[PDB]
Amino acid sequence: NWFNITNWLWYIKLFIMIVGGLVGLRIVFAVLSVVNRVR
Amino acid sequence: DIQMTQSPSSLSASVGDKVTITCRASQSVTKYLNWYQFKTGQAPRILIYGTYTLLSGVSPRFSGAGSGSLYTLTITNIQPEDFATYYCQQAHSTPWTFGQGTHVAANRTVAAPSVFIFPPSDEQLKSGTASVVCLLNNFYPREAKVQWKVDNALQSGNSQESVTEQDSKDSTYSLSSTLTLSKADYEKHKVYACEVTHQGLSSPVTKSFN
Amino acid sequence: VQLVESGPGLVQPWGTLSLTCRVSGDSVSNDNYYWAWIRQTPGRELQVIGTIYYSGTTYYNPSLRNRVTISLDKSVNVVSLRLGSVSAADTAQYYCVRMPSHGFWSTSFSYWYFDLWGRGHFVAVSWASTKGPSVFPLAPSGTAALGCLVKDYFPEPVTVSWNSGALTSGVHTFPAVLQSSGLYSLSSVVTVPSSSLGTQTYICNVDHKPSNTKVDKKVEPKS
Ligand SMILES: *[C@@H]1O[C@H](CO)[C@@H](O)[C@H](O)[C@H]1NC(C)=O
Ligand SMILES: C[N+](C)(C)CCOP(=O)(O)O
Ligand SMILES: C[N+](C)(C)CCOP(=O)(O)O
Repeated sequence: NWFNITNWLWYIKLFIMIVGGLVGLRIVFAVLSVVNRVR
Repeated sequence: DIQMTQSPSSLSASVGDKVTITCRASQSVTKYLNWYQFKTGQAPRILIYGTYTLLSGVSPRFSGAGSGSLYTLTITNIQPEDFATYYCQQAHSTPWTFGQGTHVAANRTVAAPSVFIFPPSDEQLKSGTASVVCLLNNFYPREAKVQWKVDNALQSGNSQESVTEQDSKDSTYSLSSTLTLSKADYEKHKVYACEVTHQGLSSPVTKSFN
Repeated sequence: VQLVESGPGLVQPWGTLSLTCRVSGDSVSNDNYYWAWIRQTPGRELQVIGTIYYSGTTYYNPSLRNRVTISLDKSVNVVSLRLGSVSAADTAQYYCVRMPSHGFWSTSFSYWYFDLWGRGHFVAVSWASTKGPSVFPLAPSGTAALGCLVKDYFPEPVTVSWNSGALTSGVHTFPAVLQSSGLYSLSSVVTVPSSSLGTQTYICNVDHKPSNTKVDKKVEPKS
């Protein structure tokens, strides 16, 4: 099943985009690396 | 599988009328709803995808709306090339399903049929059977009664009828009643007559040969 | 740009029904499209048979997965459908169809719709064998009507034209009817001005490709 997958993936795409322009992306990498450090 | 049902099953509209076709689902289809147009001569043709989005070359007279389990296609200013049958389809689930279809036919002023009768061909009488044709040309509405009478005796069962699709420009129907008989029985009788009743006729009209 | 479906008209029960769709616009290995088969039963229900991607991935309608196969041939740019253990219930118009594959960043992502359809190809499933039609004149006796009776043929369809395409206005070619005998029959009729009967010859051209029958019958005023 895939065609059915796209109906959740659209919402994931929306999520990504809103945190796309709103938290720059460099910020995302930076906080990603912050989380990683805690490991 | 998601159940799809359109309403109404059949409708008629005058050129210019606004026409709405409703598509209801047993579940919610979250806007994954497409509309397609079917005409008898040509290849099927999509007009809307995802509830609202019109495709290029589709007239903006068409417009879509809806949500949840309830969607609606709307024809703004219906024109001759729009009379056709329309289907809705869901893209939400794994097995895509269509509606059952809404056929949009024309309403127009009553037009009485022209009645003709055709006797059987010599060649076919040689072959051993006989077909007699009654033709009802260019009438509206679709409903018409065709009675066969042989030597004043009323017939039934031995005849079949067929009806054309509505004419692209005329907006009217035509109907053929073919009466098929063994050469024996056809030779028995003398006077073959075809009686026609239709809304636009005052008295039934009969055409006959010997 | 063009989608031409073809295959047999008539298939025996418990046979295999194989169709081919020739794609005349772009390659089937274009990674922007899926392809699909959709069929309409004479009861007007539309069914998705299955889809296939240039990459090889297929989806099949659950009710047919046990017995259906779709595949594309990039070398000749065709897409094929095979349907096995076929019954009468598989008699339908079979459309070959294109389906946009919108990638993740398209404005129109996850919207799955059938955006281009071929003309269809009809397949009857019956034990009966082919049978060419008999063509009989329907002779005329303000405006007169005349025609051709196309009787006793199997399977659908037959096509009737008038004056090799030249006469188009006023023609009415009827849907076929299933007689008790189990063969089909129809009529095709034209209305012309009566003043023209004694001067203009009127030929009807009937074609029945399932039996490779072609017949040209001229219709003269009755005697
Ligand atoms: C066509 O138009 C008239 C106008 O009143 C209407 O009464 C009639 O119901 C319409 N015919 C059909 C089949 O709907
Ligand atoms: C599925 N969909 C994303 C196309 C529409 C659902 O989201 P929404 O338009 O109601 O916000
Ligand atoms: C419908 N559309 C493709 C034009 C826009 C889709 O965006 P959305 O309705 O999912 O937010």
